[PDB]
Amino acid sequence: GSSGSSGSPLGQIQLTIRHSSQRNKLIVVVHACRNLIAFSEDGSDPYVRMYLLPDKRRSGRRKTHVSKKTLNPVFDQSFDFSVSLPEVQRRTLDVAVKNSGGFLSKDKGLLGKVLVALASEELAKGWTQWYDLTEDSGPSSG
Repeated sequence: GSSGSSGSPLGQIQLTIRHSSQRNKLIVVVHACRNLIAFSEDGSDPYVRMYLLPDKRRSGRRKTHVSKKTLNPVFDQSFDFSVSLPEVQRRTLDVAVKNSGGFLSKDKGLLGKVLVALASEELAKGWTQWYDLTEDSGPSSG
Protein backbone atom coordinates (compact mmCIF):
# COMPACT_ATOMS: atom_id res chain seq x y z
CA GLY A 1 0.00 0.00 0.00
CA SER A 2 1.06 3.57 -0.73
CA SER A 3 -0.01 6.82 0.95
CA GLY A 4 -2.07 8.94 -1.43
CA SER A 5 -5.45 10.65 -1.68
CA SER A 6 -7.46 10.94 1.53
CA GLY A 7 -11.17 10.24 1.18
CA SER A 8 -13.43 10.07 -1.86
CA PRO A 9 -12.34 12.78 -4.34
CA LEU A 10 -14.11 11.04 -7.22
CA GLY A 11 -17.51 11.34 -5.57
CA GLN A 12 -20.35 9.29 -4.09
CA ILE A 13 -23.95 8.29 -4.77
CA GLN A 14 -27.01 7.03 -2.89
CA LEU A 15 -29.09 4.25 -4.45
CA THR A 16 -31.93 2.39 -2.73
CA ILE A 17 -31.84 -1.24 -3.86
CA ARG A 18 -34.84 -3.44 -3.04
CA HIS A 19 -35.77 -6.64 -4.86
CA SER A 20 -39.23 -8.03 -4.10
CA SER A 21 -39.67 -11.81 -4.12
CA GLN A 22 -43.41 -11.60 -4.75
CA ARG A 23 -43.11 -9.30 -7.76
CA ASN A 24 -39.71 -10.78 -8.62
CA LYS A 25 -38.50 -7.34 -9.70
CA LEU A 26 -35.44 -5.18 -9.00
CA ILE A 27 -36.23 -1.62 -7.91
CA VAL A 28 -33.42 0.94 -7.90
CA VAL A 29 -33.92 4.59 -6.95
CA VAL A 30 -31.34 7.25 -7.84
CA HIS A 31 -31.73 9.97 -5.21
CA ALA A 32 -28.81 12.16 -6.28
CA CYS A 33 -25.03 12.49 -6.51
CA ARG A 34 -22.54 14.81 -4.80
CA ASN A 35 -18.84 15.66 -4.82
CA LEU A 36 -18.67 15.01 -8.56
CA ILE A 37 -15.45 16.60 -9.82
CA ALA A 38 -15.80 18.32 -13.19
CA PHE A 39 -13.24 17.74 -15.94
CA SER A 40 -13.59 21.48 -16.51
CA GLU A 41 -14.75 24.25 -14.18
CA ASP A 42 -16.64 25.67 -17.16
CA GLY A 43 -19.27 23.00 -16.58
CA SER A 44 -19.70 19.23 -16.69
CA ASP A 45 -22.65 16.97 -17.52
CA PRO A 46 -22.74 14.22 -14.87
CA TYR A 47 -25.01 11.20 -15.35
CA VAL A 48 -25.64 7.82 -13.73
CA ARG A 49 -25.47 4.59 -15.72
CA MET A 50 -27.20 1.37 -14.64
CA TYR A 51 -26.31 -1.97 -16.23
CA LEU A 52 -27.46 -5.47 -15.31
CA LEU A 53 -24.26 -7.54 -15.43
CA PRO A 54 -23.06 -9.61 -16.90
CA ASP A 55 -25.44 -8.71 -19.73
CA LYS A 56 -24.27 -5.31 -20.98
CA ARG A 57 -26.45 -5.14 -24.10
CA ARG A 58 -26.64 -1.56 -25.37
CA SER A 59 -30.41 -1.96 -25.69
CA GLY A 60 -31.67 -2.14 -22.12
CA ARG A 61 -29.38 0.74 -21.18
CA ARG A 62 -31.12 2.52 -18.30
CA LYS A 63 -29.74 5.90 -17.24
CA THR A 64 -31.02 9.11 -15.65
CA HIS A 65 -31.28 12.62 -17.09
CA VAL A 66 -28.02 14.47 -17.79
CA SER A 67 -27.74 17.66 -15.74
CA LYS A 68 -25.75 20.53 -17.25
CA LYS A 69 -23.73 23.23 -15.48
CA THR A 70 -23.87 21.42 -12.14
CA LEU A 71 -21.79 19.08 -9.98
CA ASN A 72 -24.56 17.82 -7.70
CA PRO A 73 -27.23 16.41 -10.05
CA VAL A 74 -30.65 15.37 -8.75
CA PHE A 75 -32.98 12.85 -10.38
CA ASP A 76 -34.72 11.16 -7.45
CA GLN A 77 -36.06 8.75 -10.07
CA SER A 78 -36.94 5.07 -9.61
CA PHE A 79 -36.18 2.24 -12.04
CA ASP A 80 -37.29 -1.39 -12.21
CA PHE A 81 -36.18 -4.62 -13.87
CA SER A 82 -38.10 -7.90 -14.16
CA VAL A 83 -35.49 -10.28 -12.76
CA SER A 84 -35.73 -13.20 -10.32
CA LEU A 85 -33.67 -13.13 -7.12
CA PRO A 86 -31.99 -16.41 -8.15
CA GLU A 87 -30.39 -14.52 -11.04
CA VAL A 88 -29.94 -10.97 -9.74
CA GLN A 89 -28.07 -12.73 -6.93
CA ARG A 90 -25.17 -13.96 -9.05
CA ARG A 91 -25.51 -10.74 -11.04
CA THR A 92 -24.21 -7.23 -10.33
CA LEU A 93 -25.45 -3.67 -10.81
CA ASP A 94 -22.82 -1.67 -12.69
CA VAL A 95 -23.31 1.90 -11.47
CA ALA A 96 -20.89 4.38 -13.03
CA VAL A 97 -21.21 8.17 -12.91
CA LYS A 98 -19.46 9.79 -15.87
CA ASN A 99 -19.78 13.10 -17.71
CA SER A 100 -21.41 13.29 -21.14
CA GLY A 101 -18.89 15.91 -22.21
CA GLY A 102 -18.28 14.64 -25.73
CA PHE A 103 -17.37 18.13 -26.90
CA LEU A 104 -13.78 18.50 -28.12
CA SER A 105 -12.66 15.57 -25.96
CA LYS A 106 -13.15 12.28 -27.81
CA ASP A 107 -13.45 10.32 -24.56
CA LYS A 108 -15.95 9.26 -21.90
CA GLY A 109 -13.75 10.55 -19.10
CA LEU A 110 -14.63 8.25 -16.21
CA LEU A 111 -15.15 10.37 -13.10
CA GLY A 112 -16.22 7.62 -10.72
CA LYS A 113 -17.86 4.20 -10.57
CA VAL A 114 -18.90 1.67 -7.93
CA LEU A 115 -20.11 -1.94 -8.03
CA VAL A 116 -22.80 -3.42 -5.80
CA ALA A 117 -23.38 -7.09 -4.97
CA LEU A 118 -27.07 -7.99 -5.22
CA ALA A 119 -26.30 -11.36 -3.63
CA SER A 120 -27.96 -10.21 -0.40
CA GLU A 121 -31.06 -11.72 1.20
CA GLU A 122 -32.20 -8.48 2.84
CA LEU A 123 -33.21 -7.15 -0.58
CA ALA A 124 -36.95 -7.62 -0.09
CA LYS A 125 -36.87 -4.93 2.59
CA GLY A 126 -34.34 -2.67 0.90
CA TRP A 127 -31.56 -0.44 2.22
CA THR A 128 -30.09 3.02 1.65
CA GLN A 129 -26.42 3.99 1.67
CA TRP A 130 -23.84 6.13 -0.13
CA TYR A 131 -21.67 4.05 -2.46
CA ASP A 132 -18.28 5.77 -2.50
CA LEU A 133 -17.23 5.83 -6.16
CA THR A 134 -13.79 4.43 -6.97
CA GLU A 135 -11.38 4.11 -9.88
CA ASP A 136 -11.78 1.47 -12.59
CA SER A 137 -9.02 -0.64 -11.05
CA GLY A 138 -11.15 -3.42 -9.60
CA PRO A 139 -12.33 -7.04 -9.95
CA SER A 140 -15.14 -7.66 -12.43
CA SER A 141 -17.04 -10.62 -10.98
CA GLY A 142 -19.91 -10.56 -13.46
